[PDB]
Amino acid sequence: YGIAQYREINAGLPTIVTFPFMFAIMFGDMGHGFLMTLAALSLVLNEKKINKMKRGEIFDMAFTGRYIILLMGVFSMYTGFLYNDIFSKTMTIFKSGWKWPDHWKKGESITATSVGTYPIGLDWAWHGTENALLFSNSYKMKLSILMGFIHMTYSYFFSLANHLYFNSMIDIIGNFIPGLLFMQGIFGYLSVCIVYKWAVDWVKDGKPAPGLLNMLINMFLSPGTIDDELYPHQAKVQVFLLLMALVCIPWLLLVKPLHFKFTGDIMIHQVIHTIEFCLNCVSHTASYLRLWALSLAHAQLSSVLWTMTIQIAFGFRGFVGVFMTVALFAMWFALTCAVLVLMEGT
Amino acid sequence: TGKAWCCTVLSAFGVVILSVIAHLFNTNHESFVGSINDPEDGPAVAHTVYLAALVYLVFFVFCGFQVYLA
Amino acid sequence: MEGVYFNIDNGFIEGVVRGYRNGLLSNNQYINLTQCDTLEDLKLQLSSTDYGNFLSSVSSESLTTSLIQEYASSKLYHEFNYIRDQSSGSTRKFMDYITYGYMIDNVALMITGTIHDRDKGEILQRCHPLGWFDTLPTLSVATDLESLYETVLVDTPLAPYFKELDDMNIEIIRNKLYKAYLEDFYNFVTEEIPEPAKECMQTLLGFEADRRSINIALNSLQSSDIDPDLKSDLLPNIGKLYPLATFHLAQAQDFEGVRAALANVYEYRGFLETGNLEDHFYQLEMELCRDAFTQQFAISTVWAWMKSKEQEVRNITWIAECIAQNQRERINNYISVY
Amino acid sequence: SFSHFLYYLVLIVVIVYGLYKLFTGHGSDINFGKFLLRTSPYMWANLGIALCVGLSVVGAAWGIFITGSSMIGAGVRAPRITTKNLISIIFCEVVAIYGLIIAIVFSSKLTVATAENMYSKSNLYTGYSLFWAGITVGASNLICGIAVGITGATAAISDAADSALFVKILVIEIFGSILGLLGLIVGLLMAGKASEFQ
Amino acid sequence: TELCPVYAPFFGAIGCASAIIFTSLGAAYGTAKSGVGICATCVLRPDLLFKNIVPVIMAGIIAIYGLVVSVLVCYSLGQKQALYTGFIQLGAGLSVGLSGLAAGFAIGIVGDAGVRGSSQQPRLFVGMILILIFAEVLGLYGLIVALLLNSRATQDVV
Amino acid sequence: TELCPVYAPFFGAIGCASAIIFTSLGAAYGTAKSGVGICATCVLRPDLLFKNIVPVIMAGIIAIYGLVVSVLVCYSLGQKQALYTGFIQLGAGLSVGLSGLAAGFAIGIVGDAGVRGSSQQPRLFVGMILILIFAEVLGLYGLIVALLLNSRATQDVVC
Amino acid sequence: TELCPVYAPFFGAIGCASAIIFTSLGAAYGTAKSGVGICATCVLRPDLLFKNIVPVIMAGIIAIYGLVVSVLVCYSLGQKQALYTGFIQLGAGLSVGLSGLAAGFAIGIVGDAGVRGSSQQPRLFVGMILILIFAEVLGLYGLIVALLLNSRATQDVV
Amino acid sequence: TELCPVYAPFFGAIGCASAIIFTSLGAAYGTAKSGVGICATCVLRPDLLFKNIVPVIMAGIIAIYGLVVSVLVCYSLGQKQALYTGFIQLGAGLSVGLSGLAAGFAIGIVGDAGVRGSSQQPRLFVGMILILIFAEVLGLYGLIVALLLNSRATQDVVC
Amino acid sequence: TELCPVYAPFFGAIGCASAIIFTSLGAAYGTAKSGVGICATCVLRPDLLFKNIVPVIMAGIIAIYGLVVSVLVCYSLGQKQALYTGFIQLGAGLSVGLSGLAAGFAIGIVGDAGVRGSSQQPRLFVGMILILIFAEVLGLYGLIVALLLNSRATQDVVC
Amino acid sequence: DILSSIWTEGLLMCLIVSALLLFILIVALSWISNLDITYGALEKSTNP
Amino acid sequence: LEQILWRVLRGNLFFKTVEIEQPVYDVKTREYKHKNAFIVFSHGDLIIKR
Amino acid sequence: SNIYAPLYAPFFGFAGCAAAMVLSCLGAAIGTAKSGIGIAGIGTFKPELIMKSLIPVVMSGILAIYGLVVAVLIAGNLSPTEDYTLFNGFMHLSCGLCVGFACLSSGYAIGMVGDVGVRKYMHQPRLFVGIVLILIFSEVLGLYGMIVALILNTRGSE
Repeated sequence: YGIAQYREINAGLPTIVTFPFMFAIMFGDMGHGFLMTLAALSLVLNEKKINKMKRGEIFDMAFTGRYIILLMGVFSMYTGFLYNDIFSKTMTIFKSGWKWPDHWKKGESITATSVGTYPIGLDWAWHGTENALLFSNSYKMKLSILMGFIHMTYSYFFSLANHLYFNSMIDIIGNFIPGLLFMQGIFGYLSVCIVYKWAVDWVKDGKPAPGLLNMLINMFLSPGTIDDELYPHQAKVQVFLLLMALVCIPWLLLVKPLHFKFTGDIMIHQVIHTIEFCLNCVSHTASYLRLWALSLAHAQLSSVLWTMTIQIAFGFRGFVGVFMTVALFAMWFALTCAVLVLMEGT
Repeated sequence: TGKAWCCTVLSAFGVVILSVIAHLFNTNHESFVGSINDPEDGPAVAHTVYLAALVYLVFFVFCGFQVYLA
Repeated sequence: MEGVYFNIDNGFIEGVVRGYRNGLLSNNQYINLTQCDTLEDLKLQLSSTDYGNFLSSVSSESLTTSLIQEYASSKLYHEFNYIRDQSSGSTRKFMDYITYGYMIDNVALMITGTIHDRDKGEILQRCHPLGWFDTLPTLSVATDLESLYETVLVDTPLAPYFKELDDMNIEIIRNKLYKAYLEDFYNFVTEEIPEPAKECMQTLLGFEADRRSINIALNSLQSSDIDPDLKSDLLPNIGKLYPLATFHLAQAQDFEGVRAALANVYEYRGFLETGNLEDHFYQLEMELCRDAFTQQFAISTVWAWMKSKEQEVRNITWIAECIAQNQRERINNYISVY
Repeated sequence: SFSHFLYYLVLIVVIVYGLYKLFTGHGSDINFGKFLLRTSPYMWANLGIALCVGLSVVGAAWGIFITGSSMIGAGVRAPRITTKNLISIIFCEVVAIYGLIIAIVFSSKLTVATAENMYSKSNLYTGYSLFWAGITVGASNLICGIAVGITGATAAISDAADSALFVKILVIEIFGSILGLLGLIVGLLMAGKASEFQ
Repeated sequence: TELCPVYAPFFGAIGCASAIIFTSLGAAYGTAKSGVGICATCVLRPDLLFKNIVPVIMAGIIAIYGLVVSVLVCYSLGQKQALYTGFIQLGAGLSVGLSGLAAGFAIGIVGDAGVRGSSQQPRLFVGMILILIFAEVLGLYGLIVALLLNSRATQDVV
Repeated sequence: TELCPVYAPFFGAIGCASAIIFTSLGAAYGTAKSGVGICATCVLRPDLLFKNIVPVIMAGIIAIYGLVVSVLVCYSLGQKQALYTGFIQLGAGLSVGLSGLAAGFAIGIVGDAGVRGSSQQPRLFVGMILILIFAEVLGLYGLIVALLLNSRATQDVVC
Repeated sequence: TELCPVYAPFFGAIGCASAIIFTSLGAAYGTAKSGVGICATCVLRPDLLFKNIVPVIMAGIIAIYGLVVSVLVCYSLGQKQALYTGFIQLGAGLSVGLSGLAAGFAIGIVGDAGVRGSSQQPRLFVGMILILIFAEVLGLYGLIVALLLNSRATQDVV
Repeated sequence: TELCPVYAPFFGAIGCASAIIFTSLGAAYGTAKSGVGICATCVLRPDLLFKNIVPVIMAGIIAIYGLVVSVLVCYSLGQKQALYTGFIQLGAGLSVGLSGLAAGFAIGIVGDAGVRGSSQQPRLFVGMILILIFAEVLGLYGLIVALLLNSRATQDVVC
Repeated sequence: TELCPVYAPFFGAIGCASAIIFTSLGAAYGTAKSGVGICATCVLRPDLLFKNIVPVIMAGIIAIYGLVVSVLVCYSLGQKQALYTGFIQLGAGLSVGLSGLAAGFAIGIVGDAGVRGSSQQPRLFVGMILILIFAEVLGLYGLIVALLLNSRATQDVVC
Repeated sequence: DILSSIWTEGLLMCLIVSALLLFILIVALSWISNLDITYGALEKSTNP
Repeated sequence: LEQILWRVLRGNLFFKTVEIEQPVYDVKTREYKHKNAFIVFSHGDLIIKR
Repeated sequence: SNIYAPLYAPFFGFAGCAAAMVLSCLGAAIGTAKSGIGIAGIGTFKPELIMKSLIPVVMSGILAIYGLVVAVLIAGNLSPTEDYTLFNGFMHLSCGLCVGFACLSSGYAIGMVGDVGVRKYMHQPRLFVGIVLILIFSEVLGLYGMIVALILNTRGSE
C-alpha cells in the first residue's frame, strides 16, 4: 500500500496477527484451515531446501508468504473451532448447552432447552437445525462489528502514539481526541450495547430484548426516546453521546485551523480530513460486515460441497457404494481445494 | 511426473478423512447419523467407508512407491 | 446522452486517445523544431516532446529525414495498434474500417511493385503495418485485376469494394476501392456509431470524399483516358459535393468548370481561387480534427487523432527536409492547429 | 423492433380493453382509486425504500464507472491526475450516501399497522409518501450520479490535458451534486409529515 | 387473513430470488469484464496476473452480499407470514440486488479499464484499487439497507 | 383450499422448468463462447485442446446445478401443494436458474478470452482457471439459495 | 338495442376513417416515392415529365378508392345502426384502406424504379405501366371487397 | 343517458384535438422538409425563393384543413351530446388529421425533391406542382370525409 | 354527480399539463436546433447573430402559446367541474401542446437550415422568415383550437 | 367493493412486483449481453 | 494456400498436405514453426508457375 | 367519508412532487452535463481566465431550483391529517408534470446551446450577448412551467 513515514509506527507488526486472524474469521473452517496449515508447514519445514531453489511465480509467492499462510491456517483452525465447523461438520467436544425434549415422534418439530453454555465455540446442537443460520448470522454479524471496532480502535490509538512520538500535541487535541470521542461515543457505544444485550437475560427478566439497529437509528432520528430500554437512564446517556459526537465534528473541523490562525490551506485540509474521517468512521464499521459475509459464504459453500458429492455416497452399499464413495471423495476434495481453499481463500 | 505426487496427496487425505468418517459412522455420531435424512445403516455405512479408505490406502501405497521409484 | 453509455466500453480507450491528442505538438513545440538547423538538433528538440527517445537507437551520422519519418510513423502505428487491441464491438469495427484504407494502400502498393518488377521482399517491407492482411504477399503472383481478386482480394475485407494492369489501371482500381470504402465507412458510421461521433465522422469522411473528388476532377483534365463515365465511378457519393457538385465535376473538361462546380459549396470556395489546393485541404482537415477533439464522448476522436498524427509526421518530416536541404524559408509551411 | 412491437401491442390491448369496458358501461371497473386504496401501504413504502437506495446506488456506481474509466484512461499519460480526480468518485459516492440515509430514515417508519387500521388515511398517506419520496430520492440520485460521473470524466480529461483546467470542471461537478442534494431535501420533505404505520 | 394472505410469501420468495439473482448478475458482469481485461493485460504482462485478480474478487463479494441477504430473507420466510413481512423481505432483496447489480457493473467497467491502465501505467493500480473500493461499498450499502429491513421484519407481526 | 389452491403447482412447475431452462441457457452460452475460443485457438495449438476444454466443463456444471434443483423441486411438486410451496419452488428455480445464467455468461466470456490469451501466454491459464472458478461460484451461490429455499418448501406447511 | 347497441356506430366511424386514412397513407407513399423518382429523372430528361406522372396518378386513384368507401360508409352510418352494420363498415374500411396501403407501397416502389429506368430505356415504360396496373389492381380488389361488404351492411338487418 | 353517456364528449373532444394535431404534424413535416430543400437551393439561386415556397404553402393548407375540421367539431360539441355524435366527431377528426398527416409527408418529400431538382431544371417546377397537387388532394379527401361525417354528426340524432 | 364525477378534474389537469409539456418540448427542440445553427454560423459572421435569433423567438412564442392555454385551463379548473369540462380542457391542452410540438420541430429544422443558408446567402433570410412564419402558424392554429375549446368548456354546462 | 375477482389487489401487487423485477432483469441482461471481448489483445498479430 | 489454390484453379484442386512431426526453426522469424509437406497437381506450365 | 377527498388523493399529490423534482433534476443534469462537455471542449484549446462559461451550468441549476420550489410547495400541502381532495391531488400532479417537463425541455435546450456555443462566445466575446439570449430563451421554458405549477398549486389548495 505504501512505505511508512520515517519513524512512524509500522503497520506490519500488528498485521502479523490481525491479517491472518481477519482472514481466519472469513475462513473459519478447521478442515480447510488444517489443509492450508499443512501447505504452509510443507513450505516452512522445507524452507532451507526451497531456499536456493528455482521456484517461479506461484511457488515463489507461496514461499514468500509461507509464514503468512501458516498463521492464516492456524488461526483458521482456531476460528473454525469457534464456529464449530470442520468440512461443514461439527465437533462434539463438550456437553451441549441444549437439551432436546425427552420424547418426540418421527418428523416432529422439537425445540431445545438451554441447560448451560458451550465452553468454547458454537454449540454443536445448532448443527442440522432449521434455525442454525438464524442464530449464527446474528452471532457472526455482531462478531464482525465487534472485531472491526477493536481493530479500528487499535489503529486509532496507533495514531495517538504517532502524535506523541512526533510531539504534535496540536494533533492530539484537535485531530485525535475529537475523532476518538466521535468513534467511541457512536460505534464503541454500539459495541458495548451488543455485549451488554448479550449479557442480559431478557426472557428471564421479562423485558423485551431491544433491537440494537433500531436503538442506534432512533438514537439519531429520535433523540431522548427509547422504544425498548436496554439499560436504565438510556435516554440521558444516549442524548449525551449524541451531543458529544455532534460537537466533535466542529471540534475536529476547527480547533486545529483556529489554533493556526489565532495563535489558510490548513483550514481546507482539516475540513477535508474531518469529512473523510466522519464518513470513514461509519463506512469502515459497515465494511467489517464482510467478515460475516465471507464466513457465511464459506460455510454455505462447504455445506453445499459436502451435501453434494461426498454425502450422497454414504447412502449406497456394496461395490457400487465403495466406488461411489471413492469417486465422490475425489470430487469433493478437488472442489474443496479449488473452491474453498483457492477461491474463498483468495 | 506430478500426477503420482498429486494422487499420493489426495489418497493420504482420503485415508485420513474416510477413516475418520467410517469411525464416526460406526460409533453412530450425532453429526453423521443423527438426522432422519442421514443413512439409517450406521455401521453398515461405516463398513463401506472403511472399504473406500482401504482403496485409497492401496492407491496411496502404489503412488508413494512410484514417486519414490521415479 | 453521449456520456451515458460511452464509457462502458470506450472510457479507457477515449482517455488514452485523448492523452495521445495531448501528445500532439503545439505551436510552440513546432517553433522550437523550426529553430533547429541540424537534424541532430531536431532530434534533440523532438526528444523534449512526447516523441521522446524514439530516435535514440539511431546514431547522429545515420540520422536522415526518411528515418525520422519512419520512426515517427512507427510510433503512430504502435499507438493505433494498442488502441485497437483494447477495442471491442462497434469500436473494433470502427478501427478496422480505419485500417481498410491502409489495406487499399497496401494492395495498390503491392500491385504497383509487381507491375514494376520490384523485389517482393522490398514491397512487403514497405507495406503499411496498418492495413496488413495475411494474403498481402500473395498479391505479387499476378498483374491481372481478376486474377488478384480471385486469388487474394475476395477473402479480404476489401472484397465488397470490388463490385494486364498498368499504372493508370492501378490508379483507377485504387480510387474505385477508395470510393466504395468511403461509402461503406460512411454507412457504417451512420448506422452503428453514436450521435456526436456519428456527425463528426460523417463530416470527416465527407471532407475526405470531397478532397478525393476535387483531386480526381482536377487531375482528369490533364488526362485523356479518364472518360466522363469513369470519373463518375471514382467520385465518392457521401461528401458535400454529392450529388450536385459531384455530378458537375463528373462532366467537366476545363478548370473553370471545376471551379464553378466548387463555387456551389460554401465550404470549399477559395480553395481554387487562391493558394495551393492541397494546403487548403490539409488546413481544413486539421481544423475539422481540432473540432472533433471538442467532443468528449465520441469515438471520432480516434480518427481525429490518427489524422492529426499523420499531419504531424508530415510537418516534422517537412521541417527535417528544410533542415537537411537548408531551405529555411519554406520551413514554416506546415499545418498546425494544436 | 421486437420491443417496440410489444409496446405497440400493449398500447393496443390497453386501448381495446378500456374501450370495451367503457362501451359496455363498466368504465369504472378500471378503478385506479380502488386499486390504490386496497393495495398494501407496505408495498408502496418498501418499494419506495428499496428503489430509493437501489437507484441511488445505481447512479453512484454509474458515475463511478464513467469517471473511473476516464480517469484510468487519462492516467496512462498523466498519472498525477488520479489523486485529485478521486474527488469526482467521492461526489458520485455522496449520492449513494443520500440514498442510504433516506432508506434508513424511511425504514424507521416501517412499523406494523393494526389489521383494522391498515388502510387508514394516515397509513395510505405513509405508503404513498414513502413510495414517492423514495422514487424522488432514488431517481434524483441516479440522475445526479450519472451527471456527476459525466462531469468527472470531463474533469479527468481536462486535468490530464492541463492542470489548471480541473477546478472549473470541479465547479461544474459541484453544480451537479446540488441535484442529488435537492432530491434528498425533497424526499425528506415529502416524508416529513408521514407517520409510521399504526 | 387480511394481514396474512396466501400470496404474502410470494414477495419474500421473490425477494430472496432477487437478492441472489441481481447480485449474481452484477458479480458476473464484473467477473466477465474484469477477466477479459485481465486476459488482455496478461498476454504481454503475465507478471501482473495475480495482481490484476483484485477486481474479480471484489466482484465476487457482490454475489456474497446477495447470498447473505438471500439466506436472511429465506430464514424469515413462512407459509402464514404477514404481507408486512413479505414486503419487508421483497424490499431487502430488491435493495441489495439492485445495489449489487450496480456495484458489480461498476466494478467490471472500472476493473477492466484499470487493469489495462496499470499494464500501461503502474501508478494507476492504486487509483484503480481505490475506485473499486468505492464501487464495492455501494453493494455494501445495499446490504446495509437489506439488514435494516430484515431486522425490522420480525417486529410485532401477528 | 385457501392455502392450497389448484393453481399452486403452477408456480412449482414453472420453478422446476426455470431451474433447468436458465441453467441450460447459461451453460449453452458458456459452452458456445468457450467452444468458439477453443476451436479458434486449437487450429494452431491442437495440443492445448484438453487444457482449454475446462471452461466448457464448468459451463456444464452450471447446468448440473440446474438439473439438481429441478429434480429436487420436481419431487416436491404435488396436486394439493400449498401456494407457499409453489412460491418457494418458483423462487428456488429462479434463484439457481438466473444465477446460473449469470455464471454461464461470465464463464463463456472469460473462457473465450482466456482460451484465446493462453494460446499466446501459457502463464495466463492459471489466471483463467481462477477467474473461471470465481465465475462458477456465482452459479453455486444460486444453487445454495435454491437448496435453502427448497429445504424450506414443505417445512411447517399445512393444507 | 341488444343487437343495435349505442357503441355500434364506433366501428362504422372507425371504418369510415380507416378507409380514407390508409388509402391516403398508401397514396402518399406512392406519390412521394414516385415523385422523388420523377424529380430525379426530370433534371436531365424533362421531356419525360408527363410520361413519368403515371404512378402518381395510380396512387391518387388509390386515395379515390378510399374516399369512395369512406363516403359510402359515412352515408350508411346511423345513431341506431346495428352492431353488425358497424362491424361490416369497419371491415370495409379496413379492406379498402389496408389493401390500398399495400397497393400504394407497391406503386411507390415500382413507379420509382420505372421512372428511373425509363429515362435509360424508353421501352421499359410499358413494363412499368404493366407492373403499376398490377399494383393498382390490389387496391381495386380491396375496393371490391369493401363495396360488397358495404352492400351487406344493411341487407336484412334488424 | 344511454344514447348520450357522460363520456360521449370525450370522443368528440379527442376528434377535435386530433384533427388539428395530426394535420399540424403533417404540415410541420411538409414545411420542415420542403424548407430544408428551399434553404439548400436558394443559397445559390435566391431568384427561385418565392417559386420554391409552394410546398410550404401546401403544407400550410393541410394545416388549414385540420383547423377547419377542428373548429366545426368544436362548435358541435356539447355536454349532453350523443355517443354517436362523439364517434362521428372522432371519425371526422381522425380522417382529416391522418389524411393530412399522409398528405404532409408527401408534400415534404416531393417538395424537397422538387425544389432541389427545379434549381437545376426550371422545367421541373411544373412537375413538382403537379405531384404536389396530387399530394395535397389527399388532405383534401380527408377534409371532404370529415365534413361529410360532421354533417351527419347531429342529424337524426336524439336523446 | 353523474355529470360531474370527482375524477372530472383529472382530464382538465392532464390538459393543462399537456399544454405546458408538449409546447415546451417543441419550443426546446426549436430553440436547440436553431441555436446550434446560429452558433455554427456565427463562428465566421458574428454580425448576423441578431438576425439569426428569429427561430429561437418563434420557438419562444410556441412556448407562450402553451403557457397561455395552460393558464386559461387552470383558471377554468374546479373541484366540482363537469366531465365534459375536463374533456374540453384535455382536448384544448392536447391540441395546443401537440400542434406547438409539431410547430417547434418544424421551427427547429427550418431555422437550423435557414441560418446555415443565411450565413452563406444574405437574401435567404427573408425566405427563412417566411418558412418560419409558416411553421409558426401551426402552433397558432393549435392555440386557436385550444381557445375555442376553452371558450366552450363551461358554456351551457350543467353541474 | 372489490377490484376484481380475477385482477385482485393481491394478484396486481404480485404482477407489479414481477414486472419491476423483470424490467430490472431485462435491463441487466441487456447490459451483460453487450459484453464483448477485446480481441486483438489476445490474438497473435501476423504482421511481420 | 489450399484456399488460394482452390480459387485460382477454379475448383479442380487435388491438394494433399502431411503434417511434419517436428517443428523446424526458421531464421526469418527466429521461431520453431510447425510445417506441412504439400503436393498440388496441375498440367499446364502456366498454372504450374502460377 | 367525503367523496371529494378519497384517501388515495395523496398518491397523486406525491406523484406531483416526484414528477416536479425528478424531471427538473433530469433537465438540470442534462443541461449541466452537456454544457460541461462544452466547457471541457473549451479546455486545452482556449482556456479562459474569467469564468463566463458557467452561465449554462448556472441556468441548468436554476431549473432544479424551479423543480425544488414547486415540489416544496406541493409537499407543504400534503398532510396525513388534512382533508386532501382528489382535485388537489390532480392539481399537484399537474403542477409536477408542468414544472418537471418544462424544466426537462429547458435543460435539453440549455445543454444543446451551451455545448455548442460556450466555445464560440469564449473564443469571441461578440457572440456572448446572442448566445446568452438563446440561453435565456431556453431558461424561460422552465420559468413558464414553474409559473403554471404555481398557479395550479394555488388553485388546487383553494
